[PDB]
Amino acid sequence: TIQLTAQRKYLAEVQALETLLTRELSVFLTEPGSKKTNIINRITGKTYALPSTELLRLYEHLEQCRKQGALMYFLERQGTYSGLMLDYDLKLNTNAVPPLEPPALSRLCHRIFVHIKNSSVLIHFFFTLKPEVVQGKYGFHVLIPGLKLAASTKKSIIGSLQHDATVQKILHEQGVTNPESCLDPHSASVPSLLYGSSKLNHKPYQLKTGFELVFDSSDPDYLESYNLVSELSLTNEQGSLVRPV
Amino acid sequence: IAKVIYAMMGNKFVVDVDSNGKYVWFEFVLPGQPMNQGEIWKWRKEVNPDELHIYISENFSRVMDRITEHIKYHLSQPHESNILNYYKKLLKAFERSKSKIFNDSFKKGVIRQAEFLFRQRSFIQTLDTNPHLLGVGNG
DNA sequence: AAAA
DNA sequence: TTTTTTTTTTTTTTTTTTTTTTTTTT
Repeated sequence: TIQLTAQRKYLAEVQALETLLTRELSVFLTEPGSKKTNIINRITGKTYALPSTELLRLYEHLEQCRKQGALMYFLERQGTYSGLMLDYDLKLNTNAVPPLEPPALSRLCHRIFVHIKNSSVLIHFFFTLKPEVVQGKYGFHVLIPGLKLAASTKKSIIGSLQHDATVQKILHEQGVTNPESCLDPHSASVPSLLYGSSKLNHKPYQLKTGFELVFDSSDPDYLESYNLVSELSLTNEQGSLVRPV
Repeated sequence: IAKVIYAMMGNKFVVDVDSNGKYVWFEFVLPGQPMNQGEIWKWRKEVNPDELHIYISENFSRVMDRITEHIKYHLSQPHESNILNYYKKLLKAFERSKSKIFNDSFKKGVIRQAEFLFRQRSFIQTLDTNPHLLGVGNG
């Protein structure tokens, strides 16, 4: 509103994005009904299908925009291939900060690792989460954009995570009164949002620790240098930090 | 600005001089706008072109914004050391003149100037001449 | 920065 | 008759201009 009018003039990084979309992204207007569109900007509710060059140019500008503030509503739809974009709107009992301790993280890392074992296999853990300061506390979002398994296979993964009780006690270790129902049944089939995109009447999320692990076919049980937005994004198969697992 | 207005809405307005010697404005009524009952698809006499006054300040601003963004785009592209002067003086003068369209006196002057462009001879005396046309409430 |  | 209303009497002026005018040279 009033704030959004300010960034359009005061600063030029948003203005830089405006020039790119008016000329380059303009020709890539895509119908909303079709699923071919990969970019859905909620600033104006428009769907865009961008190729790799148009995507990466869009991604690159996004990080600089976040470093200088501003507000954005850019979203990307969940496609037929993506990483573990599994939102967890954890409705805690109270707004008590549960620390993402590496011991507790390894509990979550290994259990979600266990779930992806009983599926198609031959791992970058992006622990983005809500800035909190709201009733119902934050929404944890682990993302593994390297792999390409965004199909009904993830629905079995969705069911396994939802039916999982091992993660439940780990969330119970965090003081969460909602161990499940945080993972929506359509977590890996509904449009997602690029890291740093502001939400409807809510601030953009932040990433706690963007760590990673390694997976081996024979033995399964094993940051300011990359553009964050593309790295967390699922479509970026040509990613530098991430690789198309 | 009057010429751009005429080229942009030349199909909805017409001006002619009555017997008393004063210019009058006629507006073509289209569905979907506030109006009295029964004058659809008919010319309507207007003492002062209110719709043109609103349209000058409402829709023309989009074209002005397009000009501004065009100047911005040419500013972004690097050509030489002269663009940083020409596409800064021209730009500055442009935002200085941009707010002029919102002034009342400038709008009145633009309307008076456009009175000449929109004038169409042999219109008033040709109104309601042929007896084979009747003005009804639905056309 | 003040005068045209 | 017829008596006077009509004709007259106002009523048509204001919107620019001016002002300012930031800039631009000093």
